[PDB]
Amino acid sequence: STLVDELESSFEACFASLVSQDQEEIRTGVDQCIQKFLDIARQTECFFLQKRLQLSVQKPEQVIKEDVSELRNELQRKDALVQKHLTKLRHWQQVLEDINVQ
Amino acid sequence: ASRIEDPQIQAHWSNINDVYESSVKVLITSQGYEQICKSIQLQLNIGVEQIRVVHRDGRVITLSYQEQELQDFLLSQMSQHQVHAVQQLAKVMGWQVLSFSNHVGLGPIESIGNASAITVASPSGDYAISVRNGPESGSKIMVQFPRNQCKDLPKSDVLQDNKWSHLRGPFKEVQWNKMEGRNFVYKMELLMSALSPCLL
Amino acid sequence: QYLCQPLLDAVLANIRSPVFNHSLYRTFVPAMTAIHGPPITSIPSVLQGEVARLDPKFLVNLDPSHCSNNGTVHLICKLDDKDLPSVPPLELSVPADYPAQSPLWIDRQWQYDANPFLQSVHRCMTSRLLQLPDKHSVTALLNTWAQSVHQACLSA
Amino acid sequence: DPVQRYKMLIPQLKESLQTLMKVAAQNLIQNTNIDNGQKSSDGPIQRFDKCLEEFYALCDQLELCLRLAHECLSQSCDSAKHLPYPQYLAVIKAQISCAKDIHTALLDCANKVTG
Amino acid sequence: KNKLFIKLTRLPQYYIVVEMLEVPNKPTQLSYKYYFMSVNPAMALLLQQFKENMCAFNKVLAHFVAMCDTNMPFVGLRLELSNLEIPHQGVQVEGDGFSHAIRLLKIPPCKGITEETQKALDRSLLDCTFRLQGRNNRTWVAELVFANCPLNGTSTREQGPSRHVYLTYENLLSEPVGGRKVVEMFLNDWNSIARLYECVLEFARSLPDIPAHLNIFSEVRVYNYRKLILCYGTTKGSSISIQWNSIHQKFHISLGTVGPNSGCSNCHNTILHQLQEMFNKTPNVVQLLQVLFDTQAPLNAINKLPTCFSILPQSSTHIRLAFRNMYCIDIYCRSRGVVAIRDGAYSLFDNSKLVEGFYPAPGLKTFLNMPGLVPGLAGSYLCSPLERFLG
Amino acid sequence: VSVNLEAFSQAISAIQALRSSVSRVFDCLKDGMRNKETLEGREKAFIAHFQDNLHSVNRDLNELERLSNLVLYSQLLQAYKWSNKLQYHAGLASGLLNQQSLKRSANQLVLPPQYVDDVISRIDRMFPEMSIHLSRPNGTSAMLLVTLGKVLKVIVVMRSLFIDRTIVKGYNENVYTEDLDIWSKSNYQVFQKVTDHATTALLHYQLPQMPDVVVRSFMTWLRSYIKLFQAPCQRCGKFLQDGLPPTWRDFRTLEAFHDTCRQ
Amino acid sequence: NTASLCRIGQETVQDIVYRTMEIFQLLRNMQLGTYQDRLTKLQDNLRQLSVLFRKLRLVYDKCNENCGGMDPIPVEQLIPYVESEERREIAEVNKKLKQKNQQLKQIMDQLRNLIWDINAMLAMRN
Repeated sequence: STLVDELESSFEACFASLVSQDQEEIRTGVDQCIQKFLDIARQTECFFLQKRLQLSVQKPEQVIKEDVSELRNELQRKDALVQKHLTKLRHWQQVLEDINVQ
Repeated sequence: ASRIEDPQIQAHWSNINDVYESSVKVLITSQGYEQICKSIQLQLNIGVEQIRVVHRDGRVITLSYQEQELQDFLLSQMSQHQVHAVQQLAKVMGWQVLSFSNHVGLGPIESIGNASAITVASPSGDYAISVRNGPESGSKIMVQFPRNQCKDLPKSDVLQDNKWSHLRGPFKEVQWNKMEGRNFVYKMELLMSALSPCLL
Repeated sequence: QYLCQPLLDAVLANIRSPVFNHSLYRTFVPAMTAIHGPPITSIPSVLQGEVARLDPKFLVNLDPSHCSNNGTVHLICKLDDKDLPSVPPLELSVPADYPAQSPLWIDRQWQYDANPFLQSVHRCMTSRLLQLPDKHSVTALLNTWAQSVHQACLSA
Repeated sequence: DPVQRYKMLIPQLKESLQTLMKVAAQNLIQNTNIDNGQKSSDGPIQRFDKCLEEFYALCDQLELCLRLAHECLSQSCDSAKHLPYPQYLAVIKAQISCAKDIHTALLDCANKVTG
Repeated sequence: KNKLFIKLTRLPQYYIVVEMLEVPNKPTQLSYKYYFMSVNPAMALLLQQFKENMCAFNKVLAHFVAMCDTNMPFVGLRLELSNLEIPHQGVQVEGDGFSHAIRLLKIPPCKGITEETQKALDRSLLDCTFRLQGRNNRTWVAELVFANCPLNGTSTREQGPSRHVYLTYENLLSEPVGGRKVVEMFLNDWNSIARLYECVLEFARSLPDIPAHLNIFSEVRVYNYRKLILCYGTTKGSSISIQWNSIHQKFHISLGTVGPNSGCSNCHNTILHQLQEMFNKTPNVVQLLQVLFDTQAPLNAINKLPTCFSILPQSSTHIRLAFRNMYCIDIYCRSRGVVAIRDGAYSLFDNSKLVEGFYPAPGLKTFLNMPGLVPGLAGSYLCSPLERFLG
Repeated sequence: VSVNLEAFSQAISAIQALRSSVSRVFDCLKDGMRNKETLEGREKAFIAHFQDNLHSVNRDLNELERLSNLVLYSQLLQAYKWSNKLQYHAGLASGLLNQQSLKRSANQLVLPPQYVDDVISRIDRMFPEMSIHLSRPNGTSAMLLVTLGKVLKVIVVMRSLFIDRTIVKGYNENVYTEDLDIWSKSNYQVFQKVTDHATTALLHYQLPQMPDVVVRSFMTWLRSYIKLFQAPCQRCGKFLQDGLPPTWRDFRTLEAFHDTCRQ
Repeated sequence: NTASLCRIGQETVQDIVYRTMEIFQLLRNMQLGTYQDRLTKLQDNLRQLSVLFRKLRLVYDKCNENCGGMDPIPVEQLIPYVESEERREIAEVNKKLKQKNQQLKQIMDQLRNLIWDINAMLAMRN
């Protein structure tokens, strides 16, 4: 029931030992809470991946919009990088033109 | 880098070189899973006549000035990184790795590189996947459906109980073509989610 | 040995006395229960598994034709593979107490004759049974049958 | 003193075990002789119960001594691990109190966010 | 005299011999013959030849080398399984083409386990497939698949009647991949699984008839066939774990706190040894739940005392509390929520003081809160809380 | 001292064991013999269990004798205990959670030279056997000469607070000491294999963001090469082929290994 | 739209565990000025973590309430076994990025040649 609630409860339980009012006890406790949190996190990831697979196999247009946006962002990033490189190149060109003199 | 685009390729040439030596840092990642897919990395030493390769697994190989040798070696390394990607994905997903062989010897005699092999099981028992990639013949994935689920296996009268009708059975193959995602790891993750609990 | 011996000697004296426990019981009931307190608050399964874990090439079944259900378990399985097959029945008699008395294949040469391919598969599979180790399993016979058929294919 | 007491009780504990084993053997032999047909003297006998309680009493005294020594040693090592002395204890208690405030803050926030 | 010796570094003593011969018709070609040699002043043992199946890769050579390196580790495991009278199927090609596996049929039943539990286990073991994995190819994994699980857990383990447990073994660097220690550890884990299946079967049989307080007090959480994690408490916070340690041949219980309401500990860590011995003498879990439900309430009060007061753990339900060095008191917990307190230093026999001595001056305070040392009882778990600070 | 604390903790368990073992001998005797399906079996079972119980009492008593030879205010102690508890708990939790990380991608250099110098000096402070000489002959890219005893002379080539190339050389060999011999070989096959293994360790120890623990682990792994020519193959004898003991030291396990043997 | 909200939900659940790991590391590094910095860092981490809970919750509600018309096919019935203007925009963007990548490859080749030349000259000058 609302795996979000169960993962919240496990994240609370991982803190339920220190936040309260020898080594083996804390050892086994952290083992249990951490492994439970990891399992339920991997399960929520599996649910999200199933939803993605269904939406992609039945509605393959939003993925195309995502590819378009990603390609445009990549092009903008490349343009910005080449602009910065050109600025540095012009700076170093002026610096080298200053030297070499007598 | 331009021709082969599926797994990845990367190169970071060193800052200081010499007149009789140089060095690069080759990395073969995946498109989306950069973090987990960091198992194969190379450090080439381009000498005057020989190229020395130092793999991350402690394997040193002295190549030649010939161009093909390097191409075939990089293709075999990509083929191995392909199965290492499935291994590292089955770790994060929690798919128990049943078997893993870096150089398998069963099957068709393969090309320049030896074939790789992995077989993982679903966390909830019944389902299981197997992957065999190679430089010449690769992407041979087949899912292991459970018995009493295909309904096409010939029954036997020797089986007189219903307890034996739960084992993973008919070994159905899956077409890697006409699939979703974009990278081998995307399709592997989508197939793993398809064979998941479907809690929705 | 040390510090315990007379107790040892005492109990080693008094085994096979019929009244024994009671004497123990009596002298040991009160103090303990005072101190610690009150008391406390058809077909064998191995063959079925071997069948369940076969390769889908085989379709093993029981044998109601010959005299059975008194001695061993007789099986006519099949050969269902893309490679062409040797005569399918290969009747196998798995005796009781499976982890011993390795099963024997009841030979049927008349069907394997009248054909060169069948004679070759018979010869090679028989030789491969000769080279098989002692106490072989059913899966071993099935696999050597398949590989012998394949050898006959590749030879001719 | 704690190590010395542990040394003092160990010979007594060996003696108490010897008597408890010997008394048990005498009692079992007399009870078997009465239960089967075998004449035996009434004698002093010595009760098994009294010996078994004595052994337990010595065991508690030893455990109490060791538990105190272990607690005292653990406290001393921790004290060493953590100019005027009053200001010294003041800054120690201040650090401990601020750590406790951090504890309470993290606890209340992680418990109010969910559950 | 023109031959190459390709030694296998992972599995030693095995040498491939590749000899080259001149072909008569073509003076510009060669023929390769591959032999499988083995060594024990080196002494050869046997020789066999495989003869069936850019141009400088010699595909068949690498293929044969990989095939040998992948197959030979299984031969030692097969020999070790045959030497210990363990009926096992031969090395078979798995359904997914490329593989090797050794599926066991029957295990040696057990030592020290009842016959009916042995039958219940042998009728539930579906498969014992062994497989090889790991870098250098020296890790083994056995996947046991049991059916008809006795009792489920709170986790998502209530699926179809097929529970899959994976047991991994990695032998040392020496003691080559096929050895005795792997199957020995496997048999040890199987024995522990059987000795735990004893208790799980007892608990599954006793589940229909429960005193109706332990049912709400305790709940089963996970069952991985090698550990039993029961959880008890009013808010289901505390947890006890059952496991059989084959090294010591005794049950090992581990206590923890998993729940968003509890003290600073499981509150039962002061009676851990007596509970260990109690479960070791009589392996029954319902008695454990009962004694835990009976002793938790007094323990929650006896744990909060200032640590002056010293807690000496005696036998179960007999926790002892002592003063700095001259006073004592015995805590006798019983069913129906009652605790009987005693004078302490007093002796249950002839009136002489113990080593601690110093007869408690009062003792009538305990009377109004609930010679003259016989029995002070009838505290209904509230006196057990107030009388702490009062005394 | 800590050794005394452990001896007391072991002794407390030994007293508990002696009391439990003595109770077991008497408690089992009270139950007495069980049927066992056979006359011989029942007699043998009772004798075996009693003898094991009697022996356990002797073993537990012996340990206690042997262990004798070896050995506003309360809130402060509460704070100390909670600090120790949080330290242990957070350490275990961080270990267990960074061992298994679910991060799959990043998308959802410039560094001060004095900072690199400080990091190198901090690393040189520990490992007193190793001596690292900082030098910048060519640009901000630093070159480190690391002397390990009379054994090794490693040439690390930093491009940033990052390890790029390593060439170990022998102690008697000349690094030329001046404008640094970055490009050369050791002329001995053992040191060449050690250079290969050092490049392998570099490719292995690669943390994504933090550039300090990588150098820490590299220096720690190099320090393991101080027992070279003196330690076994833990699978092989001292000279497996003729390369020395361990051209290889396992990462996560500073054990010697021959490259020909494995790892 | 929904297929991107699902990727957002994926990245949120992939990042929450990393945030908890960073919180654990911060509590571990907290041994007894700097205390104020550690406290405010922990508080900011907790606030961003609660914000991540809210975000993952809302995207969960969104993907659950969406349930588009095209979902009658259950899972395992979708995997393929053996036995318009958007595409034009994709092709145009592909051609553009291909040209830009060829130009960037030329630039990288020139830069590598420059660096190799400078290194060789500054090495041989000695």
